[PDB]
Amino acid sequence: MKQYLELMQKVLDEGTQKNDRTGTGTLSIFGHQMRFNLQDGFPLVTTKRCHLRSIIHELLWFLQGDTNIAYLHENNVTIWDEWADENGDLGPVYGKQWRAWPTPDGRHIDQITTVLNQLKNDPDSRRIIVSAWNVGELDKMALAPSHAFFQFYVADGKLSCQLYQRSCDVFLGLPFNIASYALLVHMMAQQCDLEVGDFVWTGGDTHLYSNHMDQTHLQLSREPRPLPKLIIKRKPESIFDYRFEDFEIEGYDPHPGIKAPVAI
Amino acid sequence: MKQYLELMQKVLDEGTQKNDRTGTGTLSIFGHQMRFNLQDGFPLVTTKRCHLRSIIHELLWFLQGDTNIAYLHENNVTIWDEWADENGDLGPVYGKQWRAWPTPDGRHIDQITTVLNQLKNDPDSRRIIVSAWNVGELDKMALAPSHAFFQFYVADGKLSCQLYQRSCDVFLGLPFNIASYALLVHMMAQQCDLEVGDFVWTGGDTHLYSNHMDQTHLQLSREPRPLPKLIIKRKPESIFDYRFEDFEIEGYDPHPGIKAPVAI
Ligand SMILES: Nc1nc2c(c(=O)[nH]1)N1CN(c3ccc(C(=O)N[C@@H](CCC(=O)O)C(=O)O)cc3)C[C@H]1CN2
Ligand SMILES: Nc1nc2c(c(=O)[nH]1)N1CN(c3ccc(C(=O)N[C@@H](CCC(=O)O)C(=O)O)cc3)C[C@H]1CN2
Ligand SMILES: Cc1cn([C@H]2C[C@H](O)[C@H](COP(=O)(O)O)O2)c(=O)[nH]c1=O
Ligand SMILES: Cc1cn([C@H]2C[C@H](O)[C@H](COP(=O)(O)O)O2)c(=O)[nH]c1=O
Repeated sequence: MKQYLELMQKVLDEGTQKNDRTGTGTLSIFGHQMRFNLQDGFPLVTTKRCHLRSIIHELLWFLQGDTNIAYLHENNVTIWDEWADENGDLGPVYGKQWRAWPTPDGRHIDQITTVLNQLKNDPDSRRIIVSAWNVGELDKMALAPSHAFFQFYVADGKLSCQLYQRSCDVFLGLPFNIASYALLVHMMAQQCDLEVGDFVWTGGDTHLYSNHMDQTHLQLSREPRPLPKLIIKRKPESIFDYRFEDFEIEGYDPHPGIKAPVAI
Repeated sequence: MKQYLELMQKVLDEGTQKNDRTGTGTLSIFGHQMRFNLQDGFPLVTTKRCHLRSIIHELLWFLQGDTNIAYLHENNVTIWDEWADENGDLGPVYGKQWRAWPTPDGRHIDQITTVLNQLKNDPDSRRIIVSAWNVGELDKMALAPSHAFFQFYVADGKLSCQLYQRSCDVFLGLPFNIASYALLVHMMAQQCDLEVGDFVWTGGDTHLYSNHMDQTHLQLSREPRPLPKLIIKRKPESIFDYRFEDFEIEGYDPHPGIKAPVAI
C-alpha cells in the first residue's frame, strides 16, 4: 500500500543504526503516523502475500481472553510459538488484559465490554480506551505489549480508532497489525450500527531489522494493487461470537509472499 | 509557535461539531502529530503569555507523587481547584500512577525510577514507558488521564520522548502540556548525561471548545516570536530534587495573555 511503502522508504533514508534486545540490529526512526480511510478499502498489503488465516485467528484469540497457544495450533497458526513456555503459555499478554485486567482489590475488568457499553450509551466520550500496558504484570509477560494502547472515536455516524504501537517491526509485524485492527474496527462498527471511518496508526520505535534489507528492496520495487473489500456475512449476537467463516476478503490479488527471519 | 497555530487552523477548517462531557460543545478532529526539535528552542507558546509558574509547579508536583492540591496552593497555583473534593484530593491521578502504581499483589511500582534505570543501563530498549492509564483505578480519579502514555527513545546520544494525549483542549491545555513534557525531557537528559532530541506530540480527540472561538481568532492574527532558551542552573542529585529556582527561561517575550473559561 502507498502509505506502507512510503514508511519503508523513510526508514531506509532517515533511519539510524541501533542495537536491539534481540542482538540483530535495526534501522530505526521514532514517531510516525499514518491514516487509512476504511471506506476506501480493507488495508491489507498487496505488495506481498499476507497470511489471512493467521491474522484473523490471532484477533479472535485476543477477543476470547486466551494467552495459551493451543487455540492457535488447533487452527494451524504458529506465529507465537517462539515465545511460549513448555505448556504453551505466554503469560498475561494482550487477550488477558483486554478481557480480564486484574485490579489491586481483586476484580477483573473486561475492557472490551466496557468499550461496547460506552459506544452504545456515550459515543461522544473521549475516554473510549483499551490498554494492554498493565505495569503490574509486565514482568510475567513473554513479550511486553507492542500494540499497547488504543482509542475509539465517533463522529458523524462513523467509528474511528487510533492505535499507539511503541515498537514496530516494519516488515513482518506491521502488515499484520494494520489488518488486525482494521478488522476490529469493522466488527465493532457492525455491533454498534456505525459506519467505518479512519484507522490511525501511530508508532514509537519504528524499525527495519538488518536481516530484512534484501526483502525490503524487493518489495519496494513492486507496484501496489487495488485494495480488497471486507465482507462480514453474518451479524453475530455479540463481539465474542465471530467465527473465521464470517469474513470474506474479496478481490485480494497480491504479489508473491517474501520470507524473512523473525527476530526472537 | 508555527506547529501550534497550524493545528488551531486545521481544527477550525476540518473540525466537526461534537457534544462533550462538559455540555460546552467542541470542534474536534481525531489524530494528529507534531514534532519539536528541542535543540531549536524551548517550545513555549509566544502568541499568548503562558503562566510558567503553574507549568513548572504542576510538573514538580507530579514527580513527588502528590495528588492533593495543598502543594499547589502553597505555591499560588490554582489550576486544579475545580476538580478537587472538600479535602483537596483528586484521587490517584498522574503523580500517584507515575510514582506508586499499585499492583494486584500489593506492591507499588515507581515508573520514574524504572525509566531512570532503563536509560542508564539499557538505553536502546524499546520499552521505556510511563503510563498513567491504570484501568483498575480509573473510577477513583477526578478526571481520567489526558496525557496518558509516554515513551522515551535514545539515538546518537540524544533523548527523545513521545506523548499520547487522548484528549486535548487545544487553547488552554495544549500550551501547558507541550512545555511540561519538554521540561521533563530536559530534566531526564541532564540526569542521564544525554543531549535533548525531539518531543513528539500525538493526540486523539483534539478539540477547540465552542466558547474559545473569539480567543482563537485573536491568537491566529498574531505572529510567533523567537523561542526562548531553557537554562537549568544546577544538577541536582536526582530527578526528584529539582526546585522552581533551578530553571531559567531566557528571552521569553510573548504577546499578551488571553483569558478563556475552563470547561469543567
Ligand atoms: N520481531 C518480531 N517478533 C514478534 C512479532 C513481530 O512482528 N516481530 N510478532 C507479530 N506477530 C507475528 C509473528 C510472526 C509473523 C511471521 O513470521 N509472518 C510471516 C509468516 C506467516 C505465517 O507463518 O503464517 C510472514 O508474514 O511472512 C508475523 C507476525 C506475533 C509476534 C511475535 N513476535
Ligand atoms: N477543560 C479542561 N480541563 C482541564 C484542563 C484543561 O486544559 N482543559 N487542565 C489542564 N490543566 C490546566 C488547567 C487550567 C488552565 C488555565 O486555566 N490556564 C489559564 C490561566 C492561567 C493561571 O491561572 O495560572 C491560561 O493559560 O490562561 C491551564 C491548564 C489542569 C487541567 C484541569 N482540567
Ligand atoms: C507482537 C508484536 C511484536 N512486534 C515486534 C516489534 C519489535 O520488533 C517486537 C518485540 O521487541 P521489543 O519488545 O524489544 O520491542 O516485535 C510487532 O511489530 N508487532 C507485534 O504484533
Ligand atoms: C488535565 C488535562 C486536561 N485536558 C483536557 C482535555 C479535555 O478538554 C479534558 C477533560 O475532559 P475529558 O476527560 O472528557 O476528555 O481536559 C488537557 O487538554 N490537558 C490536560 O493536562
